[PDB]
Amino acid sequence: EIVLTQSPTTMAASPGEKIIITCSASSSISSNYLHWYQQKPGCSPKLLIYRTSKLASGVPARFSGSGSGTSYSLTIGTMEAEDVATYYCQQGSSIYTFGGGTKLEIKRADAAPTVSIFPPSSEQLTSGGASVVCFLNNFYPKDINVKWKIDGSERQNGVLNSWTDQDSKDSTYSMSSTLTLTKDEYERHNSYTCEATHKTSTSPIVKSFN
Amino acid sequence: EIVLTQSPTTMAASPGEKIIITCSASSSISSNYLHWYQQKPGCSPKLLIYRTSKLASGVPARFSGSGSGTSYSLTIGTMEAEDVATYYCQQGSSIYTFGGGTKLEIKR
Amino acid sequence: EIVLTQSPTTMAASPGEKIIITCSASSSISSNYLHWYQQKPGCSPKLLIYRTSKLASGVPARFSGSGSGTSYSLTIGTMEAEDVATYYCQQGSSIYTFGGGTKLEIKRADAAPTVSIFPPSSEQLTSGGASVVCFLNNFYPKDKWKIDGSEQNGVLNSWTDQDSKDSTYSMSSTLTLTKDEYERHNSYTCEATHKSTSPIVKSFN
Amino acid sequence: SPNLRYPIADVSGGIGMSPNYRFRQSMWIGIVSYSGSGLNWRVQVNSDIFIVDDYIHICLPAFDGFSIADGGDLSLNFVTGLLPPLLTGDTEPAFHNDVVTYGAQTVAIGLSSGGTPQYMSKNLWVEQWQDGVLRLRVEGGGSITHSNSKWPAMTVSYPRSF
Amino acid sequence: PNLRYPIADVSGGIGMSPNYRFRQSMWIGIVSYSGSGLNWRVQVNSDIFIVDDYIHICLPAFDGFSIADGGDLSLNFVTGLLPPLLTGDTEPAFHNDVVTYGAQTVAIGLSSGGTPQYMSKNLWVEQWQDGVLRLRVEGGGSITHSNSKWPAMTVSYPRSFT
Amino acid sequence: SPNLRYPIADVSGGIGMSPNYRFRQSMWIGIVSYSGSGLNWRVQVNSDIFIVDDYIHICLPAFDGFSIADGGDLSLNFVTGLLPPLLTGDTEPAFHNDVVTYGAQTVAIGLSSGGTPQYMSKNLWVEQWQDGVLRLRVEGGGSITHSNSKWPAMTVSYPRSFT
Amino acid sequence: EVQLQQSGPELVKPGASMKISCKASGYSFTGYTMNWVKQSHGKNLEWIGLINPYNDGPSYNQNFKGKATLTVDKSSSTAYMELLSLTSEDSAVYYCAIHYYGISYWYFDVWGAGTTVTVSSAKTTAPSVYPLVPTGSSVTLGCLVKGYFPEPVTLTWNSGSLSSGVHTFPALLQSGLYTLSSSVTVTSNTWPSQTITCNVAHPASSTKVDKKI
Amino acid sequence: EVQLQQSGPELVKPGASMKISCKASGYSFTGYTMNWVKQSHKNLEWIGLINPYNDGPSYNQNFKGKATLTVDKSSSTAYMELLSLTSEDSAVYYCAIHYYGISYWYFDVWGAGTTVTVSSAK
Amino acid sequence: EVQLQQSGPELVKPGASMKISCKASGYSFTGYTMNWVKQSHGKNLEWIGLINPYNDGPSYNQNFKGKATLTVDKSSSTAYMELLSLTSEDSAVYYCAIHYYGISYWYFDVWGAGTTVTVSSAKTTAPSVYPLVPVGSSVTLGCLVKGYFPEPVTLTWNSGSLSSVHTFPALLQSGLYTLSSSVTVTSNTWPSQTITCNVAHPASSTKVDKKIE
Repeated sequence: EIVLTQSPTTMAASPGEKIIITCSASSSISSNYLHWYQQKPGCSPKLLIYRTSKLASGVPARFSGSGSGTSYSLTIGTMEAEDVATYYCQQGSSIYTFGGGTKLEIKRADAAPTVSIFPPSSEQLTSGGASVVCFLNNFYPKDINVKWKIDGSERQNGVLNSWTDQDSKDSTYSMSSTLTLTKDEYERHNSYTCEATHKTSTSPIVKSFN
Repeated sequence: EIVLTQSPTTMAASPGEKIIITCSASSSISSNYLHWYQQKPGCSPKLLIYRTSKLASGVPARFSGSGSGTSYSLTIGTMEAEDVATYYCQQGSSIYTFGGGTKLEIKR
Repeated sequence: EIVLTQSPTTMAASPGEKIIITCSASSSISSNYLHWYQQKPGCSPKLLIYRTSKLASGVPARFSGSGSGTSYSLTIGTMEAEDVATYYCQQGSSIYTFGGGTKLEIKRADAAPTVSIFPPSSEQLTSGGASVVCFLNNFYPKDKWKIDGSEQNGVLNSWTDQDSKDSTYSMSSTLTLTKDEYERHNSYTCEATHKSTSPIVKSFN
Repeated sequence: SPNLRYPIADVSGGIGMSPNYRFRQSMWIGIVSYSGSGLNWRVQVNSDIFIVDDYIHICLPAFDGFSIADGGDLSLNFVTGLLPPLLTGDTEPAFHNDVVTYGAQTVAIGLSSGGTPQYMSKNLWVEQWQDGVLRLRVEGGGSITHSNSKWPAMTVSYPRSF
Repeated sequence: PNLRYPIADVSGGIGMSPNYRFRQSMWIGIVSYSGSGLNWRVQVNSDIFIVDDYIHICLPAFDGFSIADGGDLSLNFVTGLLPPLLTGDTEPAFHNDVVTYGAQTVAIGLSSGGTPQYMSKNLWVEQWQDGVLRLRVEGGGSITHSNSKWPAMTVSYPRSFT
Repeated sequence: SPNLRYPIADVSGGIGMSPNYRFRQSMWIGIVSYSGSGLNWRVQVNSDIFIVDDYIHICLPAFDGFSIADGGDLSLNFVTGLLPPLLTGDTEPAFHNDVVTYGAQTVAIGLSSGGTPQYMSKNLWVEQWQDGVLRLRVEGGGSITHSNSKWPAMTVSYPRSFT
Repeated sequence: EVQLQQSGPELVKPGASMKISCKASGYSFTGYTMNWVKQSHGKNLEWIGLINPYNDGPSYNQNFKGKATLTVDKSSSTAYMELLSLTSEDSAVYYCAIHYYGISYWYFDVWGAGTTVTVSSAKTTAPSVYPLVPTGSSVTLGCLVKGYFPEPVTLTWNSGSLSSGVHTFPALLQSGLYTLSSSVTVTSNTWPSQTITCNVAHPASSTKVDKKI
Repeated sequence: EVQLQQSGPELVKPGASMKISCKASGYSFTGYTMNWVKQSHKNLEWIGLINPYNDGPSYNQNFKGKATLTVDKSSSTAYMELLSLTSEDSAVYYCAIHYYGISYWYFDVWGAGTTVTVSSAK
Repeated sequence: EVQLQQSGPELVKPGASMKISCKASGYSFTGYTMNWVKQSHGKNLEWIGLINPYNDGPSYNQNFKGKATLTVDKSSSTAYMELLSLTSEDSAVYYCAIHYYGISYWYFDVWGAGTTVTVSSAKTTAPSVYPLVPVGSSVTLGCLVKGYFPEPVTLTWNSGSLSSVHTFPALLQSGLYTLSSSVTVTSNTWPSQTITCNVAHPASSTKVDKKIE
């Protein structure tokens, strides 16, 4: 019944910044029934704040919660690199409900992606299938869109994209888009260009092979 | 709804006398909702006693209020010539109602 | 409405024992409305405990009250001889009701009864009647006439309560006959049996 | 000692707080009178009195009365009934005979005419203590046609005059 | 020797300060209701009593508008308190902690201009923050209404001293 | 300490009132047991405890139980559950194990069979504390046929024993 | 102390009505309520009704509605209970007990001495006292009273002087006549030299007979 | 101190309509409620109330339609219009506010009064 | 400290039913409430149900009524959730969390490690590794792996020597996962140093021998 809504969905901030995540409820709930959880990558959620502004055992003091009625806010005073996680808000007044999560990122710098296009392997061509893999590494922000063109004609089939999580030390992203085709359809095309659109370059970075 | 009925309607008293004006309510009202007003001739009504026994700012100490339920009374310890005026009791428990007045005169 | 049930109905205990009398209520009642009374033999009920655990003025400190909801109890820490009485629990939460009552009596060493047979008086023989009186006194626990070797009509016997200080019982059986029926026979025997192997007999002629 | 003033007193040969100030137990057997719009009846009650710090608690038990108005008064006569050494003046509030709206609670009274009762949620507060009579205001919640009223146990507490 | 409040000189002796035992004040301010999409304001004149380490906010009956099944009532003490009482004097001993203290049952009459129907709501002190005391009002169900009849309610909690 | 007795204690090098006496915070996690006429159920609650002057406040939150009788009892087991250093004996009232009718209030309990509840105005008071268990009396207001009871947040206060 | 004085024993014929009184003395206030309790043969207590001075109307037990009428004379501070159309089942002991200190939790703290009510058609007959006399170091003396109606009858020994070793036996009723016995035991030397006298008093037939054993 | 300044005396022919003003000065808060009282001949009757947070006027049932209450919050002045004036409406009209007496509803500060005379004569 | 232990990962066929166990340890009292939370793809938390020891009956979310049944073994102090008629939408991570300290205000203060349940109709298939090479100052190399049906797949570069190497998460394509790894090195180092990526799949027990060019 009681829907929780978290803003923002994702968030990028450098250490030292003051992060404020908000939890908005569809009904007015007592502040005793609003709680916050922290879930680090590869880990189970852990209790962060219970009854709105009570810090759980062990959490750093830089965390704090506040709010009443339908408006609640999780606040990190001075962010630390450890605070990279997804934060959930949960209410206990009615049927148990969670907020949907707020993901915390590290800001880094607007790095440009280094494009790498690879032809299909020799062991793959013997099996009857040709897969072309385009690698994009070390870019920020995570928002990147790629378009693959065979002989100047755009293609939308067979493309399989994979996005990795933010780097533990580099604090950057990497995307892999593999275009698989049959050995008879790859022998009928002559030019394949891998075009990448990003916020760093006004013009797309294209890698090609014939 | 609630009617306040004062007795007497008029009265004349020499200074030095103890003056008692009563206010009778048709329904039991909380003592927090019975108030008295003093209106000197040619003047506007002025608040005299609020919440039955509390004296308004600036009223002489000889004025006192009392009562509970349906019976309330305004009492002057020793009347003074200044006290000559018309007094009204007012109720705030339901729709506002005034008392009808009690005119105080000098004894001749 | 609210039925109170006491257990046990009757109780026997030797002094020094701890006596527990429980009062069960059909519905839950606040402890403020459960009270106890003590009625010693021949007296009116007296208030013993009010509001479950408060002692009425004068009662000895060996009395205590306990309980909540539907289960209440009255406890004598060490029983004394003066405690022999009937105790009632009464409830005031709804319509007033009393408990069935628990009668307390003192256990004592079994004492053989002292038998005493008495012939009809000289005043009664002139009145046209004849009554034979046989007294069985000071026997514990609480539990026949033979005339000329044969054993009835006209027997009336009274059972007395436990002795206040002696803690025994007594029984009087008065066999009433007519003056014409009396002296037709000679020997009147009064046999009393008790938990002695042979009945104690006292006869006269 | 000539240097200590109640409630500060000698506690086991030391400066401490008097246990009489911390807790005192008493009792009241007297008349509770109801005054409504044209309605008047009296009930006798036995209430426990607790005096804790600068508060007094009158623990009234459940009592049964008669018709009540939508707006009325409950009066406790402390001129008699207090178990010695507690005196009438000990029930005077710290605000003396002032008219107040103190300790306002919701009390549920069962109104009936001999049949199944219907419970009305009335508003009760301490209003005034004058000449040994503590007056409670009972109003609100509406009413029905009734001849008997079932009053719950109600605890009436207020600051005590020192 | 040296005395620390509430221990003070009483008629040349170590005693308890009468200001600690009883203190009377007043509040004239805004009581704001916040429900699920519902907001309204009322002006009230409340009596304030400070007894020992407690503060009593004696709110009189007030009339408001629509209320949600679950909502809050807020008292703004930043302004309105009669001097020398200050806003910080209303801070509880648990400061700005979220609590469920003094939970009582309050009967509010809901109506659409006609005869009200009284709902038994659950009220407790939840939080005091920056001079605003928030009371939670929830439970008891609801009906379609445009006006709410609030009873006189006394709100008490421990008062901060450090 | 030699010439001062709690709550009178040294306050910043002066005779004053102990801050522990003025305000103390604790917690209780334990069983709330209901006993009515043939009805018994248990609920686990986490309550805030406040000790102010010579009073103790048990701030029970809203809990949900099952059928209740017209007359019944609510029992709080303080033999376990108190957060240290608060002990079971710290909850003993100033009237000890006396039977009382203290703090009598009106509590509205919502009775239901899984549907919309109907709220009954019952009468609650502190009656007795014995062996660490505080017994609250709940009676009056009538009843309906129900299988579940919705209990409101209730604050239970009484004087605290100091001897 | 506050005491309750009840009226004496009453013998009523079936179908008639009798009224019992209860006079309260020594009370500090007037707000106490009066009750009536019936203890039948078998020591079963039943609450009959109460009268509250401020209630102005008596409250009755439904089982006693129409059987008992409770009234009060406040000027004399006496309470009355009228039992109408008496039966054998009405033959019991009726106590008056007041709610004095128990005015709110309903415990009867002050009880009356009791009024024992007998319902029978039999006529009032005077008692006939017969002294009984009869070795050992102890002698037992007997006093027999037979053929009286109704109860009670008080038996005293030497005008109430000797109480040790005295066993007064309860009356067993043979329709229209009670039968009571008493046994006194004294040392063998005490009895012959020093006379022992049995005194029987019947307050219903106005007959008191003193018999010397 | 809070004061109330009312309009001067108004002369209106029967059947017409008059509008009276009441201006508040020196107040510390804005939550005071404006009232209007009629003293005919010298019986006092309460006409209506204006509350800044109610967003609407409360009237006495007797004066429903005979008076309409309005307020100009920018100028902090209250208005009362009387419709279809008759001979019995000739009286002194006071404005009073609930300032210190907001919750127990006593009028603690009064206006000077506006005496209204209704007559057909020229 | 109170700890919570869940059962291992499960791979179930569509339409079957799986059972998960949750074991509680180091608890000071017994009145804690067992809950179950499902986190799907997209990290969305949905509470399934709770079990109270004193309620004697489980409480379910309406969306999970009929899909899951919760049970308790009080002797072993372990909780059990059974998911019936599993579908592809039911593939998620299932946590158990208890109201240990959060019994009154309903916050989960103790969480388990989680149990990942995978629903697929495909069988265990061995992966195929395709090395990719390009034909400046730094060169990039690639290792492709496609065709394995059970996860996980582990890929190392030069027997785990060089780690400074981006491995992208698996992608589901027609019941087959495809993972890609990208290692970049200096342009002088690749022609000299031999770079070989090795991938071993435990579920298929297949070791691949892959070199570069």
